[PDB]
Amino acid sequence: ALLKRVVSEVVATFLLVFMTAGAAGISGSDLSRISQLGQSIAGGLIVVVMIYAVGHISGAHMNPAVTLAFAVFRHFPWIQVPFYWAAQFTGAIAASFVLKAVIHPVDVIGTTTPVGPHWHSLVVEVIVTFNMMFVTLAVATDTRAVGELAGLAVGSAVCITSIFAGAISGGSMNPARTLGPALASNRFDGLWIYFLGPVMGTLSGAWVYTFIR
Amino acid sequence: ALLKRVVSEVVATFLLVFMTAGAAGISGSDLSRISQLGQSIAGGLIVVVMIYAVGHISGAHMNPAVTLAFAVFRHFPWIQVPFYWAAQFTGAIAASFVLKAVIHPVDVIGTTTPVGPHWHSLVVEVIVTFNMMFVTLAVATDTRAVGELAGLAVGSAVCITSIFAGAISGGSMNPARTLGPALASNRFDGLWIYFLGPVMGTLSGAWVYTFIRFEDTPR
Amino acid sequence: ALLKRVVSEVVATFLLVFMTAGAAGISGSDLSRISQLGQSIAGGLIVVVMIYAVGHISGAHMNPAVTLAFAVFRHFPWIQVPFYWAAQFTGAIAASFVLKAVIHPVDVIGTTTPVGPHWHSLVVEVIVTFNMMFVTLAVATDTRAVGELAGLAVGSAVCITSIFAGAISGGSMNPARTLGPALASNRFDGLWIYFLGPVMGTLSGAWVYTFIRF
Amino acid sequence: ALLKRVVSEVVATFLLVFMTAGAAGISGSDLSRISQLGQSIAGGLIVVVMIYAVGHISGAHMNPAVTLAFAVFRHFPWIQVPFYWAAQFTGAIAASFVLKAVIHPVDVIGTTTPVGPHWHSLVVEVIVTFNMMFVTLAVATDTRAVGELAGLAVGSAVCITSIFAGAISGGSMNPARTLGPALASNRFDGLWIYFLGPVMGTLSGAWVYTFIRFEDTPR
Ligand SMILES: CCCCCCCCO[C@@H]1O[C@H](CO)[C@@H](O)[C@H](O)[C@H]1O
Ligand code: NA
Ligand code: NA
Ligand code: NA
Ligand code: NA
Repeated sequence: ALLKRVVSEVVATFLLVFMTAGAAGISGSDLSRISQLGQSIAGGLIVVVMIYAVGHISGAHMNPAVTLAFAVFRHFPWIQVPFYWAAQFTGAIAASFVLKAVIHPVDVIGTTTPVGPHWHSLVVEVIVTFNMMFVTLAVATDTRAVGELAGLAVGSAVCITSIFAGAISGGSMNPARTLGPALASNRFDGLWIYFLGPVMGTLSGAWVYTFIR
Repeated sequence: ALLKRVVSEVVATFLLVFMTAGAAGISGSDLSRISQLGQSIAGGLIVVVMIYAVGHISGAHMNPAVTLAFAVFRHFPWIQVPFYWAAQFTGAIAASFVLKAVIHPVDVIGTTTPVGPHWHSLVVEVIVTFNMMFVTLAVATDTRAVGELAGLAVGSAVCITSIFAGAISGGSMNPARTLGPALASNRFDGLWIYFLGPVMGTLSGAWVYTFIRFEDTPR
Repeated sequence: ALLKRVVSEVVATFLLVFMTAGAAGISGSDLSRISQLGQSIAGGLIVVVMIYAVGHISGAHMNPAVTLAFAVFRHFPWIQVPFYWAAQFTGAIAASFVLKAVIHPVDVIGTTTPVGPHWHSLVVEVIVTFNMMFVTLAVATDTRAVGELAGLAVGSAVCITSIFAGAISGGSMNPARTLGPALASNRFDGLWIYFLGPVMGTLSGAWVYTFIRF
Repeated sequence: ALLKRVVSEVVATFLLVFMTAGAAGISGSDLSRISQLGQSIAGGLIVVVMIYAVGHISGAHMNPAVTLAFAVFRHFPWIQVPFYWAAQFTGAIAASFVLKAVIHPVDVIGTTTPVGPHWHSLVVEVIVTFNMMFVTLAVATDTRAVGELAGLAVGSAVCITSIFAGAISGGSMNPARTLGPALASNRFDGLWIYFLGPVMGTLSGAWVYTFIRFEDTPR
C-alpha cells in the first residue's frame, strides 16, 4: 500500500509540476504561445485531474505543506509523511528537469519568485494557501461537505492562486512545485517564502476549519 | 454553533473580498499583471471555493443582501442576521485593508463604481443580483434542485456578473464587497447603488422563485 | 402549474438573453470593456445557472427549438408548447429592450448575423444545435446519464457554440435569442437561418440520440 | 447494440473534431475571430459534452489510442476495437471535410503539427496523453473514483493538453483528430508522432494506473 501511494504521489506531483511549470515557463517566455490566463487555468485543471485520478489511492496531496497539515490535524499517518515528501520533491524535480529539456530554449522553467517586497509575497502565499487548505479539509475530511466535488473545489482554489498571487509571488502554495523549477532554472530568489508561507497557510487554514466544523 | 457560524462568515467574506478585490485592483492598475477576464474568473471561483468550504457550516452567505433575502423568506432566523451582517462587513473591511498593504503601490483596491449614467448601474445591479439570488434560493432550499452543485451554480452567477456588469456597475451584488474596497480606496462614487440595488435584487429574486416553486403558492 | 412553468420560462429566457446579448453587445462595441472570450463564457454560464434554477420547475428550455424537439420525441406535452413559445419570445424580447436602454449608446444589442456566405451559417447552426440537443436529451431524459450535471453539460455546449459558431453565425441555436436582439437593434440579416437551422439541429440531434439510446 | 455504439462513436468523434479543429483552424487564421485560449477551451468542452452525451452508450472513446488502451487492459472487447477505430476515423475525416467547406477560405483546418524540434512533440504527446489516459482509467473503471465527474475530469485533461501541448505539438493525443485535419489541409508534418506518441501515452498511462490501483497487483 505504501509503495503504491508513493508512486501515485510521484506521478501526480510530476504531472502537476510538468503542466503548471511548463505552461508558466512557455507563457513567461512568449505570451503568444501561451496566454497568461491560459497558464493559470492549466495550473488549476491539472490539480482537478490529479485529484479525480488518485484522490482515492494516495489522497492526491502533491504538496508537502498539505501532507504536513493533514498529519498535524490527525487526518493522515505521521509515519507516511517522509515518504510523501520524498515522493513529491522527487516528482517535482524530475518534471522540472524534463521541462528544462523539452521547452528549451526557454530557460526560466516556470519559477515562482516575488514581485516587489518579499513580505508581500510572504503574506499573500500564507492567505492563498490558507484558502486552499481550508477548502481541502472540508471536502477531503468532512462527511457533511460535497466530497465528489473535491477536485473541482481544490482546483478552483489553485486557479485563483495562480491568477491573483501569480502577480505577486507567482502563486505557489507548494514547496515542491517551487523548488523543482528553482533548481532547473538556477533561480532561488525568496525561496524561503515558498517553504514558510505555505506551511503557515496550511496549518492555519486547517486549524480554522477544525475550529468551525 | 452561532460563534462557529460567525467565524465561518468572517473568514469566507474576507477570502471572497481578498481574492475578488485584489485581482480586480491589480488588473485595474495593469492588465498585463492580471487580465480582465482573469479577474472575473477569480471572482466566480472564490465563491465556488467558499460555498464548498462553509456552505454546510454557515450557509456561506458572505453577502448581507443574501442574508436579508433568506431571513425575509423565512429560510434563516432573524436573530442571527445582525451577527452574520457584522461578520460580513468585518471580513470585507479587514480584507480590503490587508489588500491595501500587500498590493501597494496599487491604490484603487478593486472598487465597484458606475460606468456612465448611474441608473444604468442601478438597473443592472438589481437584475444581476436577481439572477444570483434566484438560483441561490433554488439550490440552497429546494429539495428538487441539485444541492451538491450549489457552489458551481452560484459561482457561475457571480462570474457572469463580473464579466457583464463589471463593464457597467463593476458587478458587485454585495454591499460589503463594495464597501470594504471603498473605504480602503477612498472612492465612494455611487455607493448607495451598491446597497439599494443588491437589496432590491435579492428580495425580488427570492420573491419570484418563491412564486414559481409552488403550483399553489401560499399567501 | 402551467402558469408557474410559463413564468419560469419568461424569467429564465429573459435572463439568458439579458446576459448573453448584453455581454455580446458590449463586447462587440469595445473589446476593452468585455473580451470576446468573456462574452462567450457568460453565454455558457447563464445557461448553467438557469438550468440549476428552474430545470426542476419548467425544464429550463429557454429555447423554442428545444421545446419543439422535446415534444416531437414525446418528452413534453404538445399542449404546453405554444405557452412555452410565448414565454420564451416574450422574455427574449423584453430583455433585449431592457438592454437597449441600459447599454446605450451601444446600439447593436448582441445580434447573431452571418459572417461570410450565408450557407456557412446555416450548416454550422444545424451542427452546433445538434450537439446541444444531443447532450440535452441524454441528460434530461435518460436515467443512465448524469442528470445532476445537466446544467454543466448543456452550458458547455452553449459555450462551445459561442466560441466557435460565434465566428461564423454568431452562435445562436435559439430563435428567440436571435429575434429579441434583432428587434431591439433593427438588424435582421439572415434572420431565417436562426429559425430553420436550430429546428433542424434540435430535431436531428434528438433523432440520433433516440436511435442510439438503450 | 454494436451498431448503436458505432453510430455513437462516429457522431461523438465527428463533433469532437468539428468543434476542436474548427475552432483551432479559425483561430490559427485570425486570433481576432477566435482567441487562442478560446479554441483551447472549446477543445476541452466538447469532450465534456460528448462524455455526458454518450459515455453510458459507447463509452465516449472518440480516440483510437484510448480504445486500444482499454482493450489492452481488459476493459473493452478486442472484437469491437476495429469497429470503434472505423467509427472514429470516419467521424473525424468527415468532420474535417465539412469544416473545409464551411470555414473556407481558411485552408489549414485545425491541424496538429510540431513547433520546434520534432522530438519535443513526441515526448510531450506521450506525457500529456499519459495524463489523459491515467485519469480516464480511474474515472471510467475504478468504483472508488467519482464516475459522475468523468466528463469534467477527462475534458480538463484535454483542455490542459490544448493549452500547453498546443504550443509544442498542437496537443492531439488522438490519431483520428490529427489525421482528419491533415487530409483536409494536405498537411502531414510529423504525422507519425500523432500515432506513436498517443499510443505510447495511453498504454503507459493505463499501465501506471493498473500498477497503483491494487495494493498487490496481479502478475
Ligand atoms: C526521445 C527521442 C525520440 C527520437 C525520435 C526523434 C524524432 C525525429 O523526428 C523525425 O525526424 C526524421 C529525420 O530522421 C524526419 O524524417 C521526420 O520528419 C521527423 O518527424
Ligand atoms: Na458528503
Ligand atoms: Na436535491
Ligand atoms: Na442517472
Ligand atoms: Na464511484
